[PDB]
Amino acid sequence: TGDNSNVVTMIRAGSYPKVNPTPTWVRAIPFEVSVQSGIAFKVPVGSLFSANFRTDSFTSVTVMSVRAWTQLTPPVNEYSFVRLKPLFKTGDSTEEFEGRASNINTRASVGYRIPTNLRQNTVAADNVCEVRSNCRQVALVISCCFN
Amino acid sequence: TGDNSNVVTMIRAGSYPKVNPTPTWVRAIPFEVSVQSGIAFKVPVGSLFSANFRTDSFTSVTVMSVRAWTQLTPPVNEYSFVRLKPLFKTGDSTEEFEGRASNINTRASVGYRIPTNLRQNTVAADNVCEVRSNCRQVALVISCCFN
Amino acid sequence: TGDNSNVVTMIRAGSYPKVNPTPTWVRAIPFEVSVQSGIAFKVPVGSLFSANFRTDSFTSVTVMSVRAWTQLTPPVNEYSFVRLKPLFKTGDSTEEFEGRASNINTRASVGYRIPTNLRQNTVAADNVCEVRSNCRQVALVISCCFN
Amino acid sequence: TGDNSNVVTMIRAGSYPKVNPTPTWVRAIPFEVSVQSGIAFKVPVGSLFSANFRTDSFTSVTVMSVRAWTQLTPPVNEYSFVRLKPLFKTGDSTEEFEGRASNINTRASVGYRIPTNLRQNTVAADNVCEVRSNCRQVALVISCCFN
Amino acid sequence: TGDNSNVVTMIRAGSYPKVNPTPTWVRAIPFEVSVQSGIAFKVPVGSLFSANFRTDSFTSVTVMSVRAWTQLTPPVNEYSFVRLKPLFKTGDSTEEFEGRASNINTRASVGYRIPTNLRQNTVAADNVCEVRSNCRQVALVISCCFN
Amino acid sequence: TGDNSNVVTMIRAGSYPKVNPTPTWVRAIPFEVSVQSGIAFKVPVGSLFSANFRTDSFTSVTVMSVRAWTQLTPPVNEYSFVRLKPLFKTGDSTEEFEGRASNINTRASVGYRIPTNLRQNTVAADNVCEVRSNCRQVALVISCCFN
Amino acid sequence: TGDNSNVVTMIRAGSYPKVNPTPTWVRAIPFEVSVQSGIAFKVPVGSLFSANFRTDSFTSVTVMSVRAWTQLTPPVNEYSFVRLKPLFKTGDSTEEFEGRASNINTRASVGYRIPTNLRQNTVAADNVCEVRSNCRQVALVISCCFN
RNA sequence: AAAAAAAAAA
RNA sequence: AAAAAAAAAA
RNA sequence: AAAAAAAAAA
RNA sequence: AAAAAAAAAA
RNA sequence: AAAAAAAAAA
RNA sequence: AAAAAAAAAA
RNA sequence: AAAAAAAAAA
RNA sequence: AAAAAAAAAA
RNA sequence: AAAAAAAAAA
RNA sequence: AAAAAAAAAA
RNA sequence: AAAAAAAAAA
RNA sequence: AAAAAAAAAA
RNA sequence: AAAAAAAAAA
RNA sequence: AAAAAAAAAA
Repeated sequence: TGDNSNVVTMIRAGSYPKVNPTPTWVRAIPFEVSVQSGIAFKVPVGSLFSANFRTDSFTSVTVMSVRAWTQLTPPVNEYSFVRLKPLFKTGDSTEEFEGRASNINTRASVGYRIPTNLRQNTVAADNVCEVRSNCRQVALVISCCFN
Repeated sequence: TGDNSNVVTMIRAGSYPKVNPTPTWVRAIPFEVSVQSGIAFKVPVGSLFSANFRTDSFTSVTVMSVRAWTQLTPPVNEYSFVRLKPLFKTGDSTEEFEGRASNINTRASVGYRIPTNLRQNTVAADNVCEVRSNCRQVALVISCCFN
Repeated sequence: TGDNSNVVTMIRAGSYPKVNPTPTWVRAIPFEVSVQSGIAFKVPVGSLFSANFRTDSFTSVTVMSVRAWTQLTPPVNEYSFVRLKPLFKTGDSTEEFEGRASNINTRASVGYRIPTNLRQNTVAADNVCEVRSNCRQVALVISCCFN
Repeated sequence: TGDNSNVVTMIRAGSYPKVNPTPTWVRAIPFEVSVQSGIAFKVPVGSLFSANFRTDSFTSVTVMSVRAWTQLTPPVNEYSFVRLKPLFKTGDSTEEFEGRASNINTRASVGYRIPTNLRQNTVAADNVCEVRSNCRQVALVISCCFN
Repeated sequence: TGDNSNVVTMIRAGSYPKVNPTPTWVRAIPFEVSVQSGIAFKVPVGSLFSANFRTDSFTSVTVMSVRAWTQLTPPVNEYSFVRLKPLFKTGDSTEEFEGRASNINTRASVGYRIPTNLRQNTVAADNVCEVRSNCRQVALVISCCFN
Repeated sequence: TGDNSNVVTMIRAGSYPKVNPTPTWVRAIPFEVSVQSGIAFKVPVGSLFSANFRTDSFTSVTVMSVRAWTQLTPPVNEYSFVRLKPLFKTGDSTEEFEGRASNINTRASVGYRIPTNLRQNTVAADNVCEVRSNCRQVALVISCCFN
Repeated sequence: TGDNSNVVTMIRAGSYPKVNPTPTWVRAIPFEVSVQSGIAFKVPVGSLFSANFRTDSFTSVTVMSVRAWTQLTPPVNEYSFVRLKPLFKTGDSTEEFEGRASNINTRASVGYRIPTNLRQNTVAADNVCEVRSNCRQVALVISCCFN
């Protein structure tokens, strides 16, 4: 009931309720991946299941959106860039969403949203997307629903 | 943005956001304890941290309310009863909140709410409350905030 | 139902209700302490648990406010004064709330309120506050919640 | 003053107030009595004064209402029943308020209210009412004012 | 009364008021801590009591919020980052609030607020939080109430 | 943000703010001075800087108002009286604000306000005012701004 | 013109104005007189002209009202009293306005107002009123217009 | 707030 | 009147 | 309620 | 009329 | 009151 | 929100 | 827009 | 603007 | 503010 | 007209 | 009409 | 709330 | 519907 | 919501 109350008070409990010891969880997971120049890196869904994110008890996840930022400085004379290519078990996309920095000292960023019709579960062996960048590390923040 | 959209679309990401790989979680945890006749059982807070509830990564928890139900049938000729005595590190209470069944085939239940001023963190070695019952098992559902 | 009724009437009782034989109690407890000149006296919480106040069955108490009055006359030529320094298990305060009389024949008084965030339980061995006065006895009235 | 305040604040206390170290207390007292078949049991008021209810410091009580429930199962083939006959020092009543269960596995219950004109004090040696039941134990919940 | 008045004017003083020579004080305290790479640094509450902040007369403090900024440049090729893990005497948290810079020449920052239920006093020997950063110095600004 | 919140939450800190480790402080300082019969006592500003008031870190103060009360009983047959003469570095005043008691057992009191045009800083060697009284001690409460 | 202005500004003065180096002054003059038991004391107007009141440059005064208070304690067992009999150069009054204390430790007081038709000037040799009291000193506060 | 004395004003 | 603790209610 | 000092905010 | 200083007031 | 120059501001 | 290209509609 | 300093005005 | 701490008020 | 996941409610 | 994809905008 | 005791009710 | 029985009423 | 935790937004 | 007991208040 909120408060103003300074002592323990009785709750008039009823019948035993429906319960669930292992619920779902909506999250924004931050992690980094190492990228090599001119080579696409396939980001594994397995990266989302870890004690470091309190998610090692889940075996599936529904990804809703993916955002990426360059995480280290770009090569001399260049502006940072990052590209994302969505991957799906039913058929990979060929879109190459790209963000470029406008100040050499700033991160490049881009993201993409997955439509409802493509929001099925993915497991550790599946891949989320392909990342390309002129920077050696890319930081991702993935919005998803663990279940 | 919701949908009607059937394909992946670009998100115009900005600067890197504030992140947290290990967030807090509000939960209703269900577990059972074995009770002996005429003896109070002290419920340990440690029972709330377990891979069975996806909470083994937490070391502290703020308890908000406790509800209890008898979980096995009572002795012959009796109606089930359950009593709860709140325990606190700064000083134990002597209240004995009690619920009794009105049908011998039904569970007895009772609960108590912890006021805001007493909502500090508790760790595995601390106890939540004392349970007394004429039934050999009591089912608890604890509402709490893992942090 | 109040009355106008002059005879016993039936109550159509239902199921057995939630009960508690040992409830909480909000009180204003009056007691006196002996004080020596130039020496602070630490007021023990144990003073609040006594058959003299019908509170010997409690082992914890949540203090909400403390008010103090000088209880004997001050030394010749002086006006009475009383100072209160709040004490807390998590860290003592250094505030010295003080009241002085404006008529030599009148009591000096002062009090302090404990904020919600500091209203945790205290037990017999804990201290409430430090009292200083030029009078040999101080009368305290403590508002608290026994639980 | 409630709060939002996170520190101790001064109270501008006035004159010494009217006090009372031993106040009255309005309560709902739960206790059980053993009953034999076909014999009325006179419930003593003395049962209300006990350290088990935090009321051993009182010597008088004003009873406002009495509710009773069967507390053990009835004899084979029967439905539980409980009857209450009000007793008063100025003259006993002959009313036999009765409740019967409609499911053999459920408690029978009934109660009666004492009108204002009959609410005088009672002491340990006085009796509250007579209880009759086909069950060996009856649970009573008495609403009263200890003074 | 404000003014327009150019000379001293009389105040019709009444009775001696309630006084307090040592009041509480709400403050925003700025200080820096040295951090080593890959090692968490526990920030002591003792850092808040110092003649440099006019707070050496206090022995307790209630912390309300903590904000941190990187104070020196990050290692070559990296963007600054700072993480804060709240610590509490009743149980430490495992949250790792983190801020990262989006321009290599800019400070990274993050903060956290302590809820009312966890705002108890802390003393010199207690710790406020754990700080982690890729920068050798972190600047903190702590909002608190000295008492 | 106030609350209802029971756990630590993230603050999205921005740029490093303007800070000040040694702020100003508005206060009401209570202290006593010894006075001899028929002799004026010059109250030094130095009395306001002391660890006893948490103000030993300040070297200047702007006085806003001065109130004085007799602090010991007057000579036999007399009513207490107190006079205040304002002093200023740019030129002393010759006003003698005076308060007299109307009951021999009560304190005499008077005060004066300093206008805005005369509110400049004063240091330890400066004097605030001259006090005269038939009582051996005078209690002053000075409202000022330490800076 | 008041201000907000921080520098000296020009005043466009006109013709030389009407001036007066020695103006009138409305005042409340406080002074004490010694009284003997059972003897009336005639208060001289000359008492109002003194360097102690900044009025030694005046030779006349128009008295508007006279208030008197006992200034020392009364004889043992008695309550203080003070009587005032108005005196006038055109004819003395026989009214004996009297005030008595209702607490032995408190001053007795009374006053009288002079009507417009009797407000002519008085000089040093004239008397204001006759004072009678059981106290050895009487304090007067006279409202007048020096001219 | 209203008045009177000294000062000030569009 | 508004709150909190105990009791009571259509 | 209005102000000032310290803190906080959409 | 509005202000400030001294005085006065229901 | 309206303007211009210097200063100041939510 | 308004437009244009591809798709869709009562 | 409001203020202050210098200038200007029916 | 709203709050809290210190100060101030008809 | 509106939504979804976990918690809470008259 | 309303939607979705690509483009455009104060 | 309003109340109290016994009975009755959508 | 409406009724009936016993009681009560301006 | 209102709240709190995680996520999302013009 | 209304009451009573304990506590609190402009």
